Amino acid sequence: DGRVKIGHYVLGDTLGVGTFGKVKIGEHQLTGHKVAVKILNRQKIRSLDVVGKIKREIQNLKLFRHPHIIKLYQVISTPTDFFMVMEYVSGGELFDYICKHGRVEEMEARRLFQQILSAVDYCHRHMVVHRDLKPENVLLDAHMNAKIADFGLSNMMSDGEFLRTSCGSPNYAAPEVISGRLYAGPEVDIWSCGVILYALLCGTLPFDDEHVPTLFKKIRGGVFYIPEYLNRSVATLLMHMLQVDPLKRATIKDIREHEWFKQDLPSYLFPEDPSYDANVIDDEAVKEVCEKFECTESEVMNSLYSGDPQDQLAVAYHLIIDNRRIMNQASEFYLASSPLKPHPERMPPLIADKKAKWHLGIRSQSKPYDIMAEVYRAMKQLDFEWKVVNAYHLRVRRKNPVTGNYVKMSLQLYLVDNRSYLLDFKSIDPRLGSHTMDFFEMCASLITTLA
Amino acid sequence: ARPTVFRWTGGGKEVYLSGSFNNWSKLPLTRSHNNFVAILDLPEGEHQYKFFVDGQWTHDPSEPIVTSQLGTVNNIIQVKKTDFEVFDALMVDSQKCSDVSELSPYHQEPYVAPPILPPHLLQVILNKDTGISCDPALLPEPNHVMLNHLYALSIKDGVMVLSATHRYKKKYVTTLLYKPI
Amino acid sequence: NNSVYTSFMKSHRCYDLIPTSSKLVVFDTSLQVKKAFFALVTNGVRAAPLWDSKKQSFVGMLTITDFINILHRYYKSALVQIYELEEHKIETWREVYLQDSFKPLVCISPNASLFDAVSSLIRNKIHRLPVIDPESGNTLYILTHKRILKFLKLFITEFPKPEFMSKSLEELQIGTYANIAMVRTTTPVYVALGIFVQHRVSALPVVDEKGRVVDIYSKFDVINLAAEKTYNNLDVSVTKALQHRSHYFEGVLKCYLHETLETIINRLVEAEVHRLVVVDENDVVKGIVSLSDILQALVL
Ligand SMILES: CS(C)(O)Nc1ccc(-c2ccc(-c3nc4[nH]c(O[C@@H]5CO[C@H]6[C@@H]5OC[C@H]6O)nc4cc3Cl)cc2)cc1
Ligand SMILES: Nc1ncnc2c1ncn2[C@@H]1O[C@H](COP(=O)(O)O)[C@@H](O)[C@H]1O
Ligand SMILES: Nc1ncnc2c1ncn2[C@@H]1O[C@H](COP(=O)(O)O)[C@@H](O)[C@H]1O
Repeated sequence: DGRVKIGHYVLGDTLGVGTFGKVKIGEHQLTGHKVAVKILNRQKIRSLDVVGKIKREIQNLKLFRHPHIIKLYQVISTPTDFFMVMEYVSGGELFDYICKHGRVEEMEARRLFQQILSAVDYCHRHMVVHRDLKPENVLLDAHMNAKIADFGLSNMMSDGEFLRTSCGSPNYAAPEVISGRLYAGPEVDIWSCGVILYALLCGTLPFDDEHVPTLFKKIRGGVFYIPEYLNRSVATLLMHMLQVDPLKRATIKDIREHEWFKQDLPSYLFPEDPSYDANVIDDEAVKEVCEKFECTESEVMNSLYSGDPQDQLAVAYHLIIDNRRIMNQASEFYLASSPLKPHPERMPPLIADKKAKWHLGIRSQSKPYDIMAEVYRAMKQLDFEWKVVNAYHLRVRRKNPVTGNYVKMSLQLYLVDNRSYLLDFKSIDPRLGSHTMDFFEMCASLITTLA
Repeated sequence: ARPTVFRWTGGGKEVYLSGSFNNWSKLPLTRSHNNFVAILDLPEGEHQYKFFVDGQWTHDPSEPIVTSQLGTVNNIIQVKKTDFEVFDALMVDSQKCSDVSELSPYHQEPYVAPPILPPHLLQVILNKDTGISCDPALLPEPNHVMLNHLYALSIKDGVMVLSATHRYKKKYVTTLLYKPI
Repeated sequence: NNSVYTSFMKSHRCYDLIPTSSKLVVFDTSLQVKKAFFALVTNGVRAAPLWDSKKQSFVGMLTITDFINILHRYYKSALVQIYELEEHKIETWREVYLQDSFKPLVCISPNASLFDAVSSLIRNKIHRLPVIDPESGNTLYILTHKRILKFLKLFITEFPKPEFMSKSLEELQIGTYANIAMVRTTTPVYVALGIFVQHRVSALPVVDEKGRVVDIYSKFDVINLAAEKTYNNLDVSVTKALQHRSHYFEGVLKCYLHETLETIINRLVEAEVHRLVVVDENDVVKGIVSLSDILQALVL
């Protein structure tokens, strides 16, 4: 035979090598249908101890169904390797497109950017940050539609957790990423999108230098040149996305509200737009249907993609989405407005005889090792047990004598300013008691016994 | 049905694969830029094989070996049920990493510069005003990063006040506790 | 198509009604009860679940009705301190309060239906129902009639409208039209508190000499005695006690007997108030139509 076959696909040439894995083109032995096959070595995953990372990456791609994210069709497992059969796009990298053309004409740049952002928002809503967004990782189909690829550097956004992994291209990396600081995730993907927008419009990078230390300094500085051919509208958008201070940086909500972004925006791209629910699957609603009935996710999707309109599963699915729309359009009933006729239950302020401010954890001016020695002596006095994660990070435990359950919390020491420190308290995860009450009581007893 | 990869990275001009599965015939392998490969359908169990590189029998170092009564040294492979479904394979693989973790516990023994505080943790949900028109129990949507973290008011009277934002399915509750001390 | 709202109530979980993001104030029962009422004002909340540290469980709720009860029972004169308001812990006030009868914690699961929530509010004659997660044991939210009726109004377009929705208040007989607890313009605050304690009503229409509504003294308005720290003088008229909101008071929300149920529901949901005063041509009180009367009728 001679050819190399996996599934019904004959493997051809390498498309490229990503952050982790080798990508080859695959061609269907009967139809000639083309796929992109990502090969992952089992032994490499074991030796690098990244089994969980790969498991989640596969779980995420199996779940994702966005028109602007490369789709995972199947994964073929063998004794030595995993073969991820994915959607193939013939247009190649957005990178090469920007190089072929000079820069991209405003209308087509806007349209490609809207598609990239749509894909990035969908990731964030599913609690995933890409972390390696760049024109080389944005692929084009035969109709010039954008598709984000390579989730090799991606990570999960976990509750109460920060990311540190300094990863990706330096030209596309946010000031906090190149600085080795802790970051949330979404703001880091927003910065990269700012760089991609600048590249589409200008055909050049906003921060570039052959000498890496100068480049890093240019990024940290945030000074970049906005050409004259770029209108005042798009320039304000660029300036807001490429803010050095992550707290002042544009969010996807800020971008979606921007006049330049709203122009000619197709209605299927974001969840609150008219055509989104008709085209993009709601994974949570599919799960509700599987629960309410007793079916597979595929059984739900099949009645949607090729079923009858009156189908029991499709009816159930659309009723969840219709109800969700009612709720989503009564936004002031579910969330607080930013600072009309006052609400009838608005309380008058408490008269004295001053607005008190909430603060995070507890602060100390003492030396780090002296703060830690004080936490160790207060913990033993309270009969708390612990695990040292590192010098400034402990996992602490205590048994509730009434409910019998163990109570767990994480302690992190942080630097605030010059010799100003902060000790952070974070809950981990009671039926008989309350999990939140247990966390507050453990905290209160440690704060109280601390010097 | 049951694909098995035979890959040679050691280099050479021509590489052949022989084994129990083909009655020790020479199966010619195809090359990419470096790798010589073949994907065969093999049932579960033990399979003996050897590579033939440029007129010579060559040992594969990436796999275990077996020696026959007459001194024939062959590489050996195990084709398990768990190899043909990702999540079974990934579960087996993690177990090997956990087994390795053991070879390399709550206690009360203290340890033998701290990281810069993320600015996100300083965006205090209970310090920001919400606008008079809405229900006073309502709050804005929290950033996932500040969930589970503890906020407090300074001790005033003999009362300690603590709070934290916690997730319940897709909703968020900011609880405040008034506890005398 | 009468059971359309009962079927709706039965199909929806309490979870659906919970805000995406909200604030919940909890009090440990050993807390000084005056500190508890001030904490309600400072946090801008009406009710708080009660946590018993020794038992490791929620044992009840602290509401404005608790404040009405302490004031009425212990106030003696504007010349003397209300010692028990200054001295009692929640724990000790509750021993006194629930000395004669038995009353355990009334709560609901986030997975229980809205039908069960409405049933528990009426059956137990309460206004605040804590939603407690059985898995984590955490209180998530304090459910009310206001919240339930507003959630129901969002979906009234999603179903056929029953014929009773277009029927008048007179035909349907929803509400109270006899023995209406009311106060005069001159009625001392203490007297009004006595009326809340005896009649267990949530608001008193304030009437003139001719019997016409001029204002409304709701239980909510009593928390202003704690906010302004004017609780030690309950001799003051109900008018003087309401003066604080005269600059933003749009007037008394009322309805006529000839008006339809749908109109009344729409008026109540938009106004975000618990009841409307049923009046005649010349503003003379004829009855009360409360959210508890409405939900009882809709989910019957
Ligand atoms: C040129 S023509 C005429 O068109 N014919 C043609 C000839 C040969 C092939 C061909 C197909 C598959 C492989 C292959 N390569 C693997 N590399 C690997 O592991 C490595 C170690 O880790 C790295 C790296 O990979 C994952 C990373 O993580 N496992 C592998 C498995 C296989 Cl099957 C090699 C060549 C295709 C087509
Ligand atoms: N001021 C009042 N006088 C007499 N009955 C009332 C008054 N306010 C409410 N009611 C009735 O008392 C019951 C409980 O109402 P509420 O306390 O408003 O939830 C309902 O049946 C109301 O119609
Ligand atoms: N029918 C009404 N007309 C005008 N104000 C009202 C009415 N019902 C309640 N309020 C006011 O609305 C606030 C909340 O009261 P409640 O409806 O009892 O929760 C209080 O300040 C009441 O005085």
